[PDB]
Amino acid sequence: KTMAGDTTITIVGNLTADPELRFTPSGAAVANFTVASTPRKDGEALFLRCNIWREAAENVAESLTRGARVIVSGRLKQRSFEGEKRTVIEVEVDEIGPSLRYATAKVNK
Amino acid sequence: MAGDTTITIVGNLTADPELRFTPSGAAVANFTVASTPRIYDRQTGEWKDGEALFLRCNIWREAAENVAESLTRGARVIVSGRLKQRSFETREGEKRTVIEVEVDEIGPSLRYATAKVNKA
Amino acid sequence: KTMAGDTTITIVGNLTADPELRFTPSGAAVANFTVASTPRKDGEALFLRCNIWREAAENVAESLTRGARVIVSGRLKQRSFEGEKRTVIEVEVDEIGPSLRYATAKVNK
Amino acid sequence: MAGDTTITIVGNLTADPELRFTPSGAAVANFTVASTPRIYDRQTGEWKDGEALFLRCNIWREAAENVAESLTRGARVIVSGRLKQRSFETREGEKRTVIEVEVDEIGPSLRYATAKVNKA
Repeated sequence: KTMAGDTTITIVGNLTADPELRFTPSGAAVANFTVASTPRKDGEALFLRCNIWREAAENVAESLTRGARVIVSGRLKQRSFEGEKRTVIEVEVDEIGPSLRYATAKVNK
Repeated sequence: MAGDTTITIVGNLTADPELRFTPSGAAVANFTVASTPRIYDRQTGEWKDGEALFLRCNIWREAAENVAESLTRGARVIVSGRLKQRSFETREGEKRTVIEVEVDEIGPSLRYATAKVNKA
Repeated sequence: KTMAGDTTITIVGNLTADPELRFTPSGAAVANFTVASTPRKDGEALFLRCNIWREAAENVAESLTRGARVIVSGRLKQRSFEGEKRTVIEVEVDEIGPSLRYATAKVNK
Repeated sequence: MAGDTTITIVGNLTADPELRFTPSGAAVANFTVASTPRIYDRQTGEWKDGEALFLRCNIWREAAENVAESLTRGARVIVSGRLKQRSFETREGEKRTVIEVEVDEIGPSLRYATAKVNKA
């Protein structure tokens, strides 16, 4: 079994940069990216750092680039960093796709 | 609006999205997302496929066209939208109500696929 | 383990009626109620039938009455009923509480 | 607004909500929800307590007063709101950003408790 009583969210916004793909010592892929979601004039931007693993990480790195409008479903995680001792909220991604609101997409596989 | 009930659903399209036009000439696409959950069996110690949930979705205008061009039967999608109840005739003098998703955003999941995004 | 890839939602609205409490042959409590959520003039009402089990069911039946503003977190389930053969969307409740938006509450236990 | 990121969190208050007033005389209450998830261990075949997530929450006006009167340290709550980023001074010339929940609705969970609702 996985987990229960975790805190899920869905964020829609734009990648701040190309996803960063790396491999662990074991050859597991991991991709990191930040989703910037701007409410609305425009409001202040929410920046959520995201992590995704394995085959989905490769698919992300192959498919998406800086500025891509994405829809991301995942679970909030806290990482403790740095100053006096601080925590930052990140997103462990369960699913991501490029939004079709202002774009079309050639889907393969 | 305020006080909308939002939902995120992940699953596979049951069929190619059906694209139609309203009297106003507005595009509208309709499709069903089949969400299969996974159940852990304690006994066997293995995950199994649970019972799919089927939600009918409506999307409008340019997004409708984008979906109808991009997505096909069986595509794995991620859908964010709002649950909306509507009632319909049925002929024998009884209204049936249905709960549908009015889609705000949809995209193909990259869990098992790649996509080439054509930002219009 | 529980489940994964289930479809969760949060609904805020008002109970249409007092919760209905019953006991199964085994003495397990079950409560059923409907949450009516009205968007906005006012929009058209969404009615979601809800189920909750065991001690939380008793707490619900003791605490809440018709018209109560509630916040309900749970998972969508489909039940097949009746006509030709139809399905209805229901909510298997994970947590519920009375909203404090227009009310206060004496909480005990 | 449109394009807000909403969240539902369930957990326990870390302390009594702190109630304060703005220069406008608007009430504001601040509190932290500690959400403990549960982890299934395959090996042992038992659930354990996972690692709590701590989200700082802000609520305003009458709801702030309602919370400050009704809820205490350790209360199990269900919170629906919007994630909001804000930045703050810190003195040594570096701004820190924090992600907080702007609360739309909160209520005490009835999982382990009863409540007597006083609809004002």
